[PDB]
Amino acid sequence: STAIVTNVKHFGGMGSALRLSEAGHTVACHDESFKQKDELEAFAETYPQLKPMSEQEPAELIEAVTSAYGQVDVLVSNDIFAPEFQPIDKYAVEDYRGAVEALQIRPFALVNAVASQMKKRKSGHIIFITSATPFGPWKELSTYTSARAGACTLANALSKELGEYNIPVFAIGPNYLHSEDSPYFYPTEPWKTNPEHVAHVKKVTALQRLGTQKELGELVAFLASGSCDYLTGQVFWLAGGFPMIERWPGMP
Amino acid sequence: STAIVTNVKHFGGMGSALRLSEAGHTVACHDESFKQKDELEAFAETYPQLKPMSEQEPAELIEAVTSAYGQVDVLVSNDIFAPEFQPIDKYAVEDYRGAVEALQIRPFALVNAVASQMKKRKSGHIIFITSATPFGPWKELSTYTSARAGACTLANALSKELGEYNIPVFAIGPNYLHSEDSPYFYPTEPWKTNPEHVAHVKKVTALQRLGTQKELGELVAFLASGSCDYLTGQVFWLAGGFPMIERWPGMP
Amino acid sequence: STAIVTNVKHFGGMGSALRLSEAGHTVACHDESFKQKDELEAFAETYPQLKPMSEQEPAELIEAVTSAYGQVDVLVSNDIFAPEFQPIDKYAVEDYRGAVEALQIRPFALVNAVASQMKKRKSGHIIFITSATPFGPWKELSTYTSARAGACTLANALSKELGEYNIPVFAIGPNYLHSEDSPYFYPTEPWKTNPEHVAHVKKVTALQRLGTQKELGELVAFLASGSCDYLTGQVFWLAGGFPMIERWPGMP
Amino acid sequence: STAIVTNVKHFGGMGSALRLSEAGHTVACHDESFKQKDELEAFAETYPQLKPMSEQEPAELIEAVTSAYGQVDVLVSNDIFAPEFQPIDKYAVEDYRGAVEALQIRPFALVNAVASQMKKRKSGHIIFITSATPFGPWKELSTYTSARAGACTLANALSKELGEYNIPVFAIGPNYLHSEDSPYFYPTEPWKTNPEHVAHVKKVTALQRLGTQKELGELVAFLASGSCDYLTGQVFWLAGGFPMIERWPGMP
Ligand SMILES: c1ccc([C@@H]2CO2)cc1
Ligand SMILES: c1ccc([C@@H]2CO2)cc1
Ligand SMILES: c1ccc([C@@H]2CO2)cc1
Ligand SMILES: c1ccc([C@@H]2CO2)cc1
Ligand SMILES: [Cl-]
Ligand SMILES: [Cl-]
Ligand SMILES: [Cl-]
Ligand SMILES: [Cl-]
Repeated sequence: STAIVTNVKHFGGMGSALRLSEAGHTVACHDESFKQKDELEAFAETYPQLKPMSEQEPAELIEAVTSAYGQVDVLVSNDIFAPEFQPIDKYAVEDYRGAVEALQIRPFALVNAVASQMKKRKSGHIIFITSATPFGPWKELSTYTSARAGACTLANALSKELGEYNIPVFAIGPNYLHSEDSPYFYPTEPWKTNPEHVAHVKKVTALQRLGTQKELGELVAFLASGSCDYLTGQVFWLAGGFPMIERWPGMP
Repeated sequence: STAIVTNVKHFGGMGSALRLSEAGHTVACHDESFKQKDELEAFAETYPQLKPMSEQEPAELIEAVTSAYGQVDVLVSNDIFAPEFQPIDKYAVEDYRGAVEALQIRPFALVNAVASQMKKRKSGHIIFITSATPFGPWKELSTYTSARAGACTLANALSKELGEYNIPVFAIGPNYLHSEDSPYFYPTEPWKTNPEHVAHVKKVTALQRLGTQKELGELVAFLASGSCDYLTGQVFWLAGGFPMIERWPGMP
Repeated sequence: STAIVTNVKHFGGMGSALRLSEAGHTVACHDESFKQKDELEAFAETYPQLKPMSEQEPAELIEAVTSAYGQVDVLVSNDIFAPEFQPIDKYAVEDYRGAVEALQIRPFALVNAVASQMKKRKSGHIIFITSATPFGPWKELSTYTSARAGACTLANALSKELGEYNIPVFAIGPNYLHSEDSPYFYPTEPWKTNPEHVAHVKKVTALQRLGTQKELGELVAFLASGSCDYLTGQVFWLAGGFPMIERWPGMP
Repeated sequence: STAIVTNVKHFGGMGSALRLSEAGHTVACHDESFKQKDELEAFAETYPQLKPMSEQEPAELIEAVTSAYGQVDVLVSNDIFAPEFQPIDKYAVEDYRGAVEALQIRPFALVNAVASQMKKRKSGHIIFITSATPFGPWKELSTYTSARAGACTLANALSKELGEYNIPVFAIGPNYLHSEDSPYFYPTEPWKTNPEHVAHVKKVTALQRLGTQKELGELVAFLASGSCDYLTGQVFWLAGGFPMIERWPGMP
């Protein structure tokens, strides 16, 4: 079928797009860099199996894909945002508006555009790549963290109205997901090379390692395959058992 | 100590103000209607034990109460919004921004304004009046429900950084809370008068009744008293057992 | 690899066994009816791709499958119990012990038996089939519901220590899962035939239908494939959107 | 009114009994040591405001108090158990049966005995002192941790059926609660004296300190006062913001 994967170059985009592609889906890909013809084409050249789009806005995109490839059957809103860690009083109120717009508004807009067609054919799948930070908050990241929670809940609420139209909605909240070259949010350097970061990951996750893109993709391809729609409304914590709680003094 | 209760005429406003005032607090009150001196003075006249302020913006309000009454020890962000129920595709993206602006950005702006003074004294209490809908989502209220979840998570995330300064932070998510003459969100008419509504409330809640403003007020006063700061980060579901799940055919 | 599916004739048993077998696994199956050679051989004859065992106790079973098929890589603790709905005061304390013995002690006994061999190879997968009732409790089913919550938490707690040995642990809490000829817990009669029951299911679930054994089987096979071990600790709610919350009077 | 507080000498018993007493309640107290006349009397001597009972079993106790003081209006099942930290394969299946019996069966039995009288007068309050470990599991404590979760869920499920009879049920799950002289589970020595333990607590809780008995008591007296019954079914995490998640390398 036809699927859309946003910000394909960062976070969980590549594992998603690629695995969905492997699963024989037509995968239209969105990303900021697809504004410049050089970047888009460089992309379509390197990945002949992915269909990169230039459209940037939600509605514009949905339409581009609907026309170009018939319709949108799967939506993987892979949302990102570059947050600053800061005491609440040191943030600017616009620093929160940025986070909310990038992590909550964007996916809402996306579902607000493709929603009618899926409901009309009574079929489709919706997936949000959010974050596992709401499950175990770090201090001084209130903006990013709270916005992610809104997205998780958005997904669950939507599963309630779209179930009637046979449309599953899921939220996958990762943490410590190897983003490889992308800086969102766990690039090979330093997470896989610098001893300190390697030891941190080792300590805070139960599996003692970063999550791989293939694992994320396998989940997305599985959910979008229609093999287990009864899971609609589920928030998946892709965080290798994180967080590992520190134990009492004297314990290994 | 000095407390601030926003949108005092609606939602949890009166219960919070009155019970906080009966506890001994100096309660500065905010509300949109107070932009008019006629309203502010009428309110002031009916409630001599409350201090209605005309300030509307976060920074201005905190500063105004800090001047008049020395400081702000307790902040009760009684946030409200009038959402429409609607299929995700029938909403306008602006209908989500609006909801997020009033239910998330607003409480964030207020804490972002009072946070520094509390951290300096290393004392204070922050309480968000959110909603219990995230716990049991209804279909077609995706903007208002997810916005509330952002607020709850904001409170918990904030509890992590402010705890170092001995500042508790809580979220009280109500549902079926009698708002008396206020339309936010369960006014006496028709919730305590109309048989259809009375029946509904009787079915969906365990205690089979609306919550009272006195219960919400007691909880707010208790949390801000310092009797139990160890609860910091807690999300309180004030909904009398809601949601009661419908049982199998043949059962009473 | 070798998998063990308990109580294979009931609950999630068949879906798990069949789909696990279609994936390539050697599926040793347990069941109470297999204490009788007549039953074990009849089952063996109908399902030549399944390996029905007669062992009943945890230690004996793990040992028996370890001998016959080399080892145990995947454990699917498909636990069942026939609880009565009743006011807490109408239950007998023994009615809780019984429930806890079959829904908690049993899965614990099994993992306690296979844990060492998996930790030595540093490979394996543990999956508990629990229940989604903890998420949306019904009144008068306090023994069965709380026992299931113990099972879920057991799975997550176990995911923390076993992750170091590269052993994922999951819990799949189903609800409204078609159990076909099995009485545990939604048999074809009357759940797919009686209009009263068909209506109920249509109201309380988002997808408005029973879950299928194929969906539960797909999920079990996916989790045990190694495609996404980073999900370790996850509690999967397999209930098609349940619980759908009853809306305000006047709404459709 | 008349209230019962079990294991009054350990965990949250003293803060509960005493504060309830201060609140002008007749407080019958249970404890193992109240088997020997020497211990009971020593207790009744030291605390003339508390009424210690010798009865040990649930039913025997409820009856003793009902007769002696008219009826039981408040039940505070303060449950304890001395667990061993151990890899799952190193536990004995009876080590789990112990935990379950002490942490799940006991409170169930207690509510199973006093339940009918509360439902008949359509009034009463039920409180479980459980544990916050299910919210943030440590590795190798699967027994204690999973059983606590069962108790938390028991409480929530009971809130559903007893709400109809106007009986609130709550669960208070502490962690790092100063148990003073009692070894259950954070005695002054070493938690308040040995630098290592003091630094641990400082690190894993947001408030950076143990929770006090007075805080626990204030909550119990507040819930049992009938000031906020609309909170029925709530699980209160009394853990000063625990757990504090470890942040990225380089961060303070
Ligand atoms: C900062 C940004 C993003 C994360 C992971 C995806 O949530 C963690 C810290
Ligand atoms: C609509 C708006 C608000 C509510 C209660 C407070 O959350 C319910 C329906
Ligand atoms: C009774 C027993 C079991 C269920 C489903 C599996 O949890 C529902 C009612
Ligand atoms: C062991 C036993 C009890 C605890 C606290 C109360 O839960 C922690 C470790
Ligand atoms: Cl991540
Ligand atoms: Cl409300
Ligand atoms: Cl089921
Ligand atoms: Cl504790």
